[PDB]
Amino acid sequence: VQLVESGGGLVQPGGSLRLSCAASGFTFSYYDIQWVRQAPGKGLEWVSSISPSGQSTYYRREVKGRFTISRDNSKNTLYLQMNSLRAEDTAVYYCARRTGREGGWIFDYWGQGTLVTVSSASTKGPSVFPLAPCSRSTSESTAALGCLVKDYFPEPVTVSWNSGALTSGVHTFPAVLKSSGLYSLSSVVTVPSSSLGTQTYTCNVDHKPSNTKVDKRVE
Amino acid sequence: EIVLTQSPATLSVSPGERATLSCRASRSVRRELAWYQQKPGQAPELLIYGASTRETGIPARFSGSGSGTDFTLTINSLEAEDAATYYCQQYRDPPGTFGGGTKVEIKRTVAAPSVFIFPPSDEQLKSGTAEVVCLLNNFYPREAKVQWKVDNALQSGNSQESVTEQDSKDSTYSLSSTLELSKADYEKHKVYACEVTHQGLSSPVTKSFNRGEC
Repeated sequence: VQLVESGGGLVQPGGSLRLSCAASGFTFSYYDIQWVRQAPGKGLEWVSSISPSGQSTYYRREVKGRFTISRDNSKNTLYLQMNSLRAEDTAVYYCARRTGREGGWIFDYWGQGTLVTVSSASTKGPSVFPLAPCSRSTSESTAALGCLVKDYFPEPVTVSWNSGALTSGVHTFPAVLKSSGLYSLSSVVTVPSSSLGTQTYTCNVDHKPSNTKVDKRVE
Repeated sequence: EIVLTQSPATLSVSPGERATLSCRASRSVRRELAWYQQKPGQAPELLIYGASTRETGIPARFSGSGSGTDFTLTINSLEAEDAATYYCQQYRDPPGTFGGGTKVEIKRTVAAPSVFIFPPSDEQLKSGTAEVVCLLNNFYPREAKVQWKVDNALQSGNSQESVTEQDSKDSTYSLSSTLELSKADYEKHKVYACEVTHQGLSSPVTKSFNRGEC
């Protein structure tokens, strides 16, 4: 089953944003489909629901009058128009399928979610700088390299190494929101010290809200 | 309105051992209760429904039990890849409410960190800023002490830390400590050191560089 969410991004308070969820792999028209959200570092809360034909819809008390769920059973797509957005609406929004037995509201499949950031801060692309040691070591067998992804907004950014050909030993740290209202993070990788002069190490940074794409050669 | 309570909200269980998770409902939900697994960066995945019934695809080590108000999710023979937050959900009253979650940590053997220090790149100094980064890689337990020194002067209040989620294969954590300072202050000192204290180390490890050697 596939449920791919999109439309998430930065929106100013009082603003509107429309989310989409695209289904494939199953007969979409027969199942109730849900929006379930997860505030940063918090649990799960059901948000809205929609019957197979679109007749019956249900909303969480704090979103009624602001949010409207809709569906297109020919495109196999679900939507969430969100108006009068507030800071507390900021969350990853998951579209999830409710079982099609008996009934029972069981979310049997979830998409990977789309992040909605309700803030008045302006969009900013990051600066990407290499992280390399001061000098050659001569004694250790493993070396560390990285990239600093500095002063950006909003989340998220994705980092990969060598276009995804290097995943082993990669650690992309959770970003930190500094007192300046901007995010920073590091992505590091450990590789054999013997490969430093033969293999190239490039961090690929993508910041979709600001349409920023940076490939940074490290060392 | 049915509230679900998952207490304790954290468990630390060794590989191969048994983790027992609790979920209590404010009112009886009979056996209309589901269990979900949520690994970091991912969406929840259905493990159990009907309080005791395993979803197709789910390993036999994941079991559910209980009725009415009291439920348990048992994870036998704990694996590294079971590192996740587990949520209970009742569906007695449509569309249901979720519990606050219990994070299961895999209590693997002690692993000392590998420490690396990174001076600011020349391209960062050319941008007008400086910061120095200390990487603590692949360690367990999560607790660690990082102390910065600038020309042997102990620093305080000027560093930010970030910690990864527990690794799904090796069950370790990684930590970055970033010493925050102006480009001007960075150019006014010579030696930058980060000293690491961890239960896997008998004596603290210091990694340092001299600005002029970079």
